[PDB]
Amino acid sequence: FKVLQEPTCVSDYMSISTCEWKMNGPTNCSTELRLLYQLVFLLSEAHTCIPENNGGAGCVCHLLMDDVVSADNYTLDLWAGQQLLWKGSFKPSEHVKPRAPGNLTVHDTLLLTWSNPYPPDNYLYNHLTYAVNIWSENDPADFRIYNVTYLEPSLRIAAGISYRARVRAWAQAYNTTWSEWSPSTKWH
Amino acid sequence: HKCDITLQEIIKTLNSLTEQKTLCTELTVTDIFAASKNTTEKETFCRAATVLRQFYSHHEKDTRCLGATAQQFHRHKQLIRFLKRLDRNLWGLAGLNSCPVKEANQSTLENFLERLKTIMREKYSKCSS
Repeated sequence: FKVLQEPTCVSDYMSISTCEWKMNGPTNCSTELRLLYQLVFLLSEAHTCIPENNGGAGCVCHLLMDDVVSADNYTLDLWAGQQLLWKGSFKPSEHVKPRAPGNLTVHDTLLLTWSNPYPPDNYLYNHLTYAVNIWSENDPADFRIYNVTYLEPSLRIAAGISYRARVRAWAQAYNTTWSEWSPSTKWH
Repeated sequence: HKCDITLQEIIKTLNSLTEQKTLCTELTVTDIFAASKNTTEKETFCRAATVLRQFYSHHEKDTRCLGATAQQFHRHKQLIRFLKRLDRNLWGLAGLNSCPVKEANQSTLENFLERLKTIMREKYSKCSS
């Protein structure tokens, strides 16, 4: 077939890298295509990702990495049976999209608390900036965004409506995009 | 590129390693810092990466390095994990696919890592002078 949109990937810098592409004409990604990916390092092993569709002409693949560092590079080969359709490379550290914070709950003051999505030893852990979004459930447009630093994943607000809150995060030092929003919670 | 993320990551790991000794950090590795004749900084980084590589490859599965408790087991596990990080970042920094080691001198892994830390400390000081 033909690949209309070359695979573009993003990495959570922990254990998953997601790539997506577009071929011309309907395609069943999971049965027709195989994205092989391998760390460009003497000690490495060729891995096979089995794609899934994101539309009739689109494919998505989730690459699994055991650990990832700055210098790491991956060779990506999109095969269809025995025909190499595209061959390229992907550097996780330059396409970091962080994992989303979770466990967001609400407890004078109002206290919001959530989990850093990375373990202590991940290079991202201490580089995270959180953005907490609050808005009156009962008709938004009236919202606030509070930036919180990496250190403590909580937010004490003082400031009869019911509000909803969500939190996302990014890592400036790694020049990342924003993570997806955490599930949102609410209080009166 | 001075203090790029690759250098920042090496320093972070060097700081996290030194925060946990394992019974096996006493095993000996080749001392490529003896730097007898003249080699460039990249050859050093490359050789260091290569010496670290020989170590986790042979001792990652070494029962003698695991101790007796869960805390010591995870310490060996963490140690092996950080040495791989050190190796790949130093190897990428050197930008070399070949750096044959001929040095005879041996060194304890702890002293080796200590000496690498001094070198990374001087490098680091080069981009925030």
